[PDB]
Amino acid sequence: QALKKYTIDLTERAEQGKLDPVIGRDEEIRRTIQVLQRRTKNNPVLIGEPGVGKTAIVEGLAQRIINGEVPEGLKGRRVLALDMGALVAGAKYRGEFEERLKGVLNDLAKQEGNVILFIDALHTMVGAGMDAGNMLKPALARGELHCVGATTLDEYRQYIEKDAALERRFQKVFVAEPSVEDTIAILRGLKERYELHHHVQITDPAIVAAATLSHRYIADRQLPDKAIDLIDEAASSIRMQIDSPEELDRLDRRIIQLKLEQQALMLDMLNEELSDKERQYSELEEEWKAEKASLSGTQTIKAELEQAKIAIEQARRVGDLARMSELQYGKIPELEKQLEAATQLEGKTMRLLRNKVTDAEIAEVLARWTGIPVSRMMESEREKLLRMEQELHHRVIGQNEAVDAVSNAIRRSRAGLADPNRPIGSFLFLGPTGVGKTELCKALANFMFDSDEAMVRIDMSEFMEKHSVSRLVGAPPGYVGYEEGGYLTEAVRRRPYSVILLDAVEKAHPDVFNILLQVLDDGRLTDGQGRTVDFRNTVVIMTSNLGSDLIQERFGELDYAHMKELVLGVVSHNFRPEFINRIDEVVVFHPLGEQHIASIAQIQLKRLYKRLEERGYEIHISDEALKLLSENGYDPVYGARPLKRAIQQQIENPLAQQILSGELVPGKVIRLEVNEDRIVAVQH
Amino acid sequence: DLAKQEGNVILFIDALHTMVGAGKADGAMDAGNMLKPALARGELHCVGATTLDEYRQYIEKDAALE
Ligand SMILES: Nc1ncnc2c1ncn2[C@@H]1O[C@H](COP(=O)(O)OP(=O)(O)OP(O)(O)=S)[C@@H](O)[C@H]1O
Ligand SMILES: Nc1ncnc2c1ncn2[C@@H]1O[C@H](COP(=O)(O)OP(=O)(O)OP(O)(O)=S)[C@@H](O)[C@H]1O
Repeated sequence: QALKKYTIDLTERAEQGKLDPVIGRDEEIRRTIQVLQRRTKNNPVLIGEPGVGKTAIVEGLAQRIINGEVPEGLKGRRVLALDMGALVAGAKYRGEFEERLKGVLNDLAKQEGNVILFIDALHTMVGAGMDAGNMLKPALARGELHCVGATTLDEYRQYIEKDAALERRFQKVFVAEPSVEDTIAILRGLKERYELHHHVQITDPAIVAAATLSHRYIADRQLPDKAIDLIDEAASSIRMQIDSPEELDRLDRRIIQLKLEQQALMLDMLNEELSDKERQYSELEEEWKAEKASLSGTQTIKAELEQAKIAIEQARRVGDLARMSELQYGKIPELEKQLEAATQLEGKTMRLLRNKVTDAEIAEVLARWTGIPVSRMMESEREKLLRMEQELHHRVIGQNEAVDAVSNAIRRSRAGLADPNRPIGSFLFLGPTGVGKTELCKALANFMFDSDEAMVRIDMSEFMEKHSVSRLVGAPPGYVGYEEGGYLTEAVRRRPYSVILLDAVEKAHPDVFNILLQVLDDGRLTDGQGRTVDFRNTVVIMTSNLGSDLIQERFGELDYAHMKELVLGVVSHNFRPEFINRIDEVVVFHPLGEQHIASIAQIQLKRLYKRLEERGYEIHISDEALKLLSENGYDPVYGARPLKRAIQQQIENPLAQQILSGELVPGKVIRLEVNEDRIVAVQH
Repeated sequence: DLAKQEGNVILFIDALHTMVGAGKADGAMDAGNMLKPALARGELHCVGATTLDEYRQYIEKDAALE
């Protein structure tokens, strides 16, 4: 007829066990059971942030009607979830949709209030072509319909609160978003379910670490949805790593390599080596099959354990006498003890291993969701990270205080000791020009992301007027670029782990520094469209040169800390104490000596050799040429750039002059031997 | 016809940004309100292929399918 075609039951799917065990939520289940049992305004709608399981509340309502802990007025009801899909999908002719909706309402009236209708996404139903606003409002008025709604907080503002005559036939059953602890409980029930499904065993410290790390690092979505996502995705990872091994991959590639080599050689010895490696391959393959058979038997017996539990729940509802004692005291202790025998057998035989989900796989799925390096240290990465100063002294020579403070900050983030209310670090680099602020920050991005300018580099010398804050926040509502956010918040909400480099910060008007007060205090920055962005995982590096005369005047015969004190007073004269209180540590650079410039000359000549060698020419140098480049490139007030433009002149002008001249032959060695006063190439 | 395959078919939508609001008219279901149930229960194995700025424009304007 009508209530068979277009509606989907929940009480059948709560009876055949197809729905999930819904834990918690007894306050909101009780409030929905209240709102259903009134005389007017009888229809509730569930309104909450998207993800907290409004549909899960109604599925749990069906499970409590079946289990019968409801009051007597709703015992024996039927919950029919409504499908707009088929209803709209059949109506080719005019009025057929209203005919079908009228037929469904007549059969609802004929079922005489015994049916609780569940329309999820009610804002979809409100527009259907009168259509559905003017047709259910009779049954929404006279209390003969017991519709239950479920909608987002967003679409309840638009598609319902537009019209008050449809708005006040409903109730804001405001589903709260659960805290950490209720998320833990929900994950325990669904641990039971997903261990049935993905053939695994979820350790309970992985549940509490999944709850905490889902609350801390993902900030897009809403609990308890993200925690079930991390648990289910890590269980998927473990099922995949079981399903594949890698040792047999090495052995198969080795035996096919030696097989091709032996077939090419047909001294031998490789028949013997191939036979030994194929015996090793067959033994490991049989061990692989034995472990797969063991896990197969264990998960089939656990599935039979759950089928016994569903059958004993059938016996708890129905009430058979000997079936209760039979199922319980026969099936449960023997199956649980040979389950534990199979579990310790897998603890004996899993070598080749992992069939359980600890915290580490949760951390790996979290580090591949967002990008924050949460995971435990594989030893390539840990020895990579202990050599952090050794990784930065190949693109920054000198400047040890900087590399110390920076490497300290990165190490404090990767261990765990960081403060989750701040970014990792927030450095205010000072010092006169051409000593390596900007290349230190590019050295960080080259370490961390394996690319030089793969980082969010904001030029703070565009913000010389007050109205250009809005380039980085974005546009307030009802203006031009409101559809397109900022530049800072968008490119961080994409990739939460980056290095935001504020280029030469002292030029801007002080308002952008007020924006930075928000950022460096609490990692949040509400952009144009009214949403926060989690900056708790970046390294907001800000450069400057506010103490050039002071540092170039007194870095001699003054230690590091007192220099920091005196330049700290100078920056206090240029900034408000709000902003420089927020800073992690102002580190101070210093102008370069002669040997530092010699090393910089060596580095720049290395990249010049790189350029001309990928061109195809090969160049050696005399040490006297390097000494002339060191002596001409030295001056304090302009930093390490007179070295680069002296190199530019005294090599790149005559050398490019002669390479374009058709003179210098490819392949031969271009020797940069000095003249009496200059540097020139020769060819022999 | 994907339910009659029993999880055998990986459905590939290209331009997932397009799908939100495909058919919105006077009497419509918007094509996101017919895949929100089927995607909600995991019965469909859809694979999305969208841009990044099309993702800011089209899907995150609609959190229930985000
Ligand atoms: N308290 C809970 N107990 C058990 N499972 C829950 C709970 N909260 C959420 N879930 C699970 O979360 C998943 C989706 O929950 P839903 O409430 O259906 O999401 P939703 O409310 O439909 O969000 P939208 O905006 O409607 S898509 C299902 O797997 C539920 O079982
Ligand atoms: N300590 C250094 N080690 C290596 N290269 C350096 C060093 N200092 C400067 N350079 C070179 O000089 C350029 C970087 O100069 P920077 O010091 O970054 O200028 P800056 O730090 O922004 O100071 P200002 O604000 O520009 S005056 C690049 O070409 C580098 O190769």
